[PDB]
Amino acid sequence: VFNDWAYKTMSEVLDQQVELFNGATRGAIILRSAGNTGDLSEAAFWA
Amino acid sequence: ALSDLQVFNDWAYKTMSEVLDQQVELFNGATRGAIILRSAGNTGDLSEAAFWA
Repeated sequence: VFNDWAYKTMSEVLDQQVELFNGATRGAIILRSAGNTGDLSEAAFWA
Repeated sequence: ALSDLQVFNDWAYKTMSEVLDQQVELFNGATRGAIILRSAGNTGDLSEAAFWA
């Protein structure tokens, strides 16, 4: 029942849903925040 | 006989006017907010408010 706005809230922000991170998709898409040096970050494990 | 009497037909002004045909009670909460009825005034014939694209 919400129609009245504040100022410039009508400014379009996005049309595609992007609420697809971490618990939203049952942990399918992980959005962490950690630094890492260089253009590559590789981890080695036994075959 | 009943013809000898003077029969008076009962009457009454119930003053009970008709209103309308269709139902128009669908505003604000009635339409979950689809149709909004305010009571705001405005100037001219246009009331435009810009916003960022």
